Amino acid sequence: WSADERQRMLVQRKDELLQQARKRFLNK
Amino acid sequence: AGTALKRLMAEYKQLTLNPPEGIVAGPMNEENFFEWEALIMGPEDTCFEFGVFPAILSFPLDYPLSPPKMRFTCEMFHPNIYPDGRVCISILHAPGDDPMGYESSAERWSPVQSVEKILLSVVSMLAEPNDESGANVDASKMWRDDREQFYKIAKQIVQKSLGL
Repeated sequence: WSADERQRMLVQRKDELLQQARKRFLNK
Repeated sequence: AGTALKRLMAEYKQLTLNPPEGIVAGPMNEENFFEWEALIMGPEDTCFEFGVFPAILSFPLDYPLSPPKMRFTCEMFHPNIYPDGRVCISILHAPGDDPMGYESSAERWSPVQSVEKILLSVVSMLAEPNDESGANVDASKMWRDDREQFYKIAKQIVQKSLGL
């Protein structure tokens, strides 16, 4: 991967972590 | 590249290759591998469950001989986190003749550790509010004297981190 690819994947993992945590918190 | 840069690129590659569950970490910008952002989720079935907690990791020039500094940027309430967000656990303390009040020859940092390991240890620390440092005296006292209130505050800390 390139740095640009890595940086974009990182930002994506961070957004997705927050979105799934919210779901699990609200689902509970 | 210096030893530090080499090690840090190596660690990051392994993290991107095999992403750890509930933990996201890497350089904010690859032109400076010495400054990372990390995100960790409070483990399910613990008092911080589903919280999402951002931190900055700043690495020393001599890494991995010395540990990074890690500071949460969100609000926290935990016996091992200072009011300023700094994480104080034995694994982040450099070996030295100054206990800084940790433990009986507490386990200090060593090059054997890694960013993944620091972050997993912090996740464990949340799950198991282990008063080893008394960093937040108020949180230390409440964990000891009023556990049930501590749990209440912890859910608030979670809600805040989710922006809810």
